[PDB]
Amino acid sequence: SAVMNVMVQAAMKAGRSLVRDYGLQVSLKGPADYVSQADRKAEKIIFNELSKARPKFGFLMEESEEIIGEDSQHRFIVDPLDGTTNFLHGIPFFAVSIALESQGKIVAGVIYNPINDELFTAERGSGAFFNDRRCRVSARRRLEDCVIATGMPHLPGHGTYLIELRNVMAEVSGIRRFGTAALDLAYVAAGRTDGFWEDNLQIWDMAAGILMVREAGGFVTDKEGGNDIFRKKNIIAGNEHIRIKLERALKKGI
Amino acid sequence: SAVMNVMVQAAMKAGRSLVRDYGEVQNLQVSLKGPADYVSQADRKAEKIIFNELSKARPKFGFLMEESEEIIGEDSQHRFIVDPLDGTTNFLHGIPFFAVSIALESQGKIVAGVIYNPINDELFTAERGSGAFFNDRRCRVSARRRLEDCVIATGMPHLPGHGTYLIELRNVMAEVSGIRRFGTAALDLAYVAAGRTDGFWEDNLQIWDMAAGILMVREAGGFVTDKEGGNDIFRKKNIIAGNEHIRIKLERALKKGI
Ligand SMILES: [Mg+2]
Ligand SMILES: [Mg+2]
Ligand SMILES: [Mg+2]
Repeated sequence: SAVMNVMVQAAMKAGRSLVRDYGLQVSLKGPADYVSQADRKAEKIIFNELSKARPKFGFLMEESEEIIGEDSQHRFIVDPLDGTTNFLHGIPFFAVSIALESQGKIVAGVIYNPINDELFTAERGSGAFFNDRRCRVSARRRLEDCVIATGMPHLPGHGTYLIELRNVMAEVSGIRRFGTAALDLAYVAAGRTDGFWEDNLQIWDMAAGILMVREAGGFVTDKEGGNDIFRKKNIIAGNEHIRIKLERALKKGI
Repeated sequence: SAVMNVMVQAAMKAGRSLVRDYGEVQNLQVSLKGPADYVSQADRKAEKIIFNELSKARPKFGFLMEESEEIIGEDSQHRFIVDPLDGTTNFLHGIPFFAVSIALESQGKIVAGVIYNPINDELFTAERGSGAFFNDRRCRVSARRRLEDCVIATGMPHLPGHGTYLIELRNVMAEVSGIRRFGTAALDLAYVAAGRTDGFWEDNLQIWDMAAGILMVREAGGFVTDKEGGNDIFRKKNIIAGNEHIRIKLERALKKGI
């Protein structure tokens, strides 16, 4: 669609800015929670580019106050830099994430890793794509064959998290913690990891990636197996078999 | 030096092979060496390329290579130590964090190291006494002095020692701005050497996983110990790496409650 094209172009322009900045006025928004000039410039670019094409739409953006659109039915949801801490450390693993929400549903999503030039896209009913080729969740059925990605609390819920990690670690070929959220969901949708779980995530961390995984033939629930992801701010994602096995592993001993 | 030049060229040629194979993973024969411990045709071809290049250059040197039997050199005092693919599980899953690692051991000491991530074209090199380099520019460990500012990389057991690991992780997780688990060993050490992470710890690593990386971190102004703070790394098969401040605070955090 035209709107997907506009989203893709905004993400890639912001991504090129991030790549220039990668090769900065940092501040703390909260404990271990960073924002830099790179995030701010990416978000300006995305706001300006999307505005030129769909001036009627609303904007929910990580780094600035929400903008209400003239068209009450549509808003872009923007993470201008998923993996800020990675970026600031020179860890070449981070992404731009843009979703479109129409009448309370996520209908388009773009996640772009500009370091590796990896473009993940999905529209409601279109399937997931990686660099213009269809992609799907992995077909693994046993946890012992799987690599599972995770997000960790650092510097609330550490004890519960460590129970979950214990249960999953005992059963899988690998755990990964890359430091992103959107890109981790894209990696599940593209079959690069077999599943993902995390808590304390914002709407912009997850919106594009939830759609991606679902369009890729996978399943996404909150940590309780329900569909209250944005309110609960937690997630389990994977193919039908792995998602349920993860949900079971996560609850053992809780 | 001549020998670093040869090592770099071997690593980069292997790296080119790996990038080629990375585009066609499903056509690679893959076997288990142990629970969750994979080797593929890509590892073996990388190793072939490295052996073919290095042995041409130094035919009397020994080779200690992950995927094949050790070759005792006719020169008893020198051997290459090779991990032809650091991050095999990542590689097989299409995850872009993996590296080739080559070190040179002379008279029991590691004297040169190359770690190359061919996806991102990241070349880390060091020779004993001469400092660490990242893509032809000097690099160095980070300047961070407090855990709360740090990102610490870790390696896990998966599919012995899980409980002890979870104590260590609990202790570090409570103190830092971030934990990372990338799925490599050599490349993690290179990231500490270049100041991209602030520290690293892991157990059950082999000589080829760490030889080049230990030199890298030391030449980058950092410090590397076993988990008890000594220098028995290859025997104990464990490691803590970081700048002087962070490595000691990690060692203390790892022992709390044990
Ligand atoms: Mg962000
Ligand atoms: Mg956030
Ligand atoms: Mg290997």
